[PDB]
Amino acid sequence: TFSEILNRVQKAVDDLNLHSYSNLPIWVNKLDMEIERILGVRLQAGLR
Amino acid sequence: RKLVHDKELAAEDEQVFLMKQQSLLAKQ
Amino acid sequence: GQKLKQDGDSFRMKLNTQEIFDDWARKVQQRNLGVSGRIFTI
Repeated sequence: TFSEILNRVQKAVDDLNLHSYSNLPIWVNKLDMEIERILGVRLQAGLR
Repeated sequence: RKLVHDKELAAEDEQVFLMKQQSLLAKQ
Repeated sequence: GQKLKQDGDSFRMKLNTQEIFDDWARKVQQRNLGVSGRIFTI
């Protein structure tokens, strides 16, 4: 399910990168940090 | 030699661009 | 028909529209509108 939602945002960022917007490393770096934060708290509660 | 990351090209705010064009009109 | 001619004549001179046009043209001479300038204004 986690692989499904990351494949959804993978095809979403492919749709972003087809449309050629500015500042994609900054924005998808922030969002990769956000998914890393959410996966950290999910792994924390899962190890609990 | 990594991907040395580019500087974030920022959209200028409407107040700072309007004070810039206020300075441009006031210099005209 | 004396009274109809009198009252419709009074209503006819009430229905002259010359003063509205002359006050309108007076207002646009008092405005004196000019197009020209910088096409953005801040």
